[PDB]
Amino acid sequence: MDKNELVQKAKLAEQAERYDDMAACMKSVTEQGAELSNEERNLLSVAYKNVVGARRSSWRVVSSIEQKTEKKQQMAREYREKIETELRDICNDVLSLLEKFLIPNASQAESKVFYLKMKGDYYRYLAEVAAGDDKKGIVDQSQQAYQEAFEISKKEMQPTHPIRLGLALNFSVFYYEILNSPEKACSLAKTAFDEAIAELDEESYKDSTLIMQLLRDNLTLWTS
Amino acid sequence: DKNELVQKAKLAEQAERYDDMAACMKSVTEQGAELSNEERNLLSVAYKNVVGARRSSWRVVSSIEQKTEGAEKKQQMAREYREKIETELRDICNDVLSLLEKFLIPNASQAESKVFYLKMKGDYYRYLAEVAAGDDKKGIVDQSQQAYQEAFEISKKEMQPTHPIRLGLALNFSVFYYEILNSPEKACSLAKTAFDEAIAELDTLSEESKDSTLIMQLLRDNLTLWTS
Repeated sequence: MDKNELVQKAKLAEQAERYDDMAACMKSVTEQGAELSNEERNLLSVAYKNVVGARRSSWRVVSSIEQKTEKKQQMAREYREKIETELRDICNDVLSLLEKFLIPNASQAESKVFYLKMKGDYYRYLAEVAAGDDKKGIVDQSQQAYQEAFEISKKEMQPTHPIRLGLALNFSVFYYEILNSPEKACSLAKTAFDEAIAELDEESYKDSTLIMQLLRDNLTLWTS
Repeated sequence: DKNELVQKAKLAEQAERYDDMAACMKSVTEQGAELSNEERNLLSVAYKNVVGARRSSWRVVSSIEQKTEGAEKKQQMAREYREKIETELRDICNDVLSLLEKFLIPNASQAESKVFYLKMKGDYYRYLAEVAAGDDKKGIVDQSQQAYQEAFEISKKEMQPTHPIRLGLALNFSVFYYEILNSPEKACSLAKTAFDEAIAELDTLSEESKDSTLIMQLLRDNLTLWTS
């Protein structure tokens, strides 16, 4: 199967809302070893976001039910654990694609930042589901991926770039939800918003302004 | 225990993991005891979502296949993906249909249950008809129609016109006539008379069962849609 066939299949899969299929297609495309285009990496990103997202959403419902409770608790525990291993296997899939192919072949700063954010995101999803000794090590890998991406984005992208903004958003969420550092989360979110607002005049600014809206909503929610 | 499987099913439902939910309720059904009303609805909801994901996907890919004139390679791809999805959908329908034949219908000890399961048999043959190849289609359509018809006979004799399962059967059977049999006049008459019969006996509507009035509204929405 050549790359272009796989990418068209991935697009079919997307429209069918069959994201496992979509992920498998873009996994195999990535494994060919050629640097992905903007379109291709966005398809890889959307595919796995939906694949992991389903498990994350399920995990939240079941872990909550486990808290709100008997023999029902052991069942809810075991089901959470089943969902967790699915979730970990997906995260590790993505993370090894990032290490073996995506990050090394990333020829541009934009790309490097995109993939490092992605590395931060997927370690963060592991962090959500980690406990015991492992968690501190998982959280630090997330934070280092984000931090490197954060530095590169500050140096080489404008404040209104959607990838720079998107990074600010996710990194702020990392601080609030994983590190429980509300003040760092807010200051990071506020400066990203403010620096973007100050930028006068964005070429295709629909995505950028959407993230700005999400940044401010987070600020409103976190400030009571 | 049956009870543990049912609690797992409910947990799967909460997680929106419907394949798990379906697997649980399948094995409960396979224990051979008549399902409670709660268990019946869990099975139905489970498979509705399992089969529905494929139906929805099938409709998207089928639409793309027909809307692409130029690219013969893109059509061939869409076709092969349609067929992949079809075999998934057929296996689901066949599992449900075998559960209905082996366990659910023969053990149905009330008219309410038998109509429900017969309607369900009609629905899943209908879903097979949606995706059926020209040759096998006529036979699959007849199995769908016979299931619905028997369900329709029993509901007419045993159930009140305002009963949600009677109304629901009228809705689906009218949809069968319109979409599978291309018989809009039959579809409309079936829908109109079920609506009118419900309206005539509004006094015999029990306090528990909105459901009835929601389905009546759906019936009349189809009438006005199909009349235009």
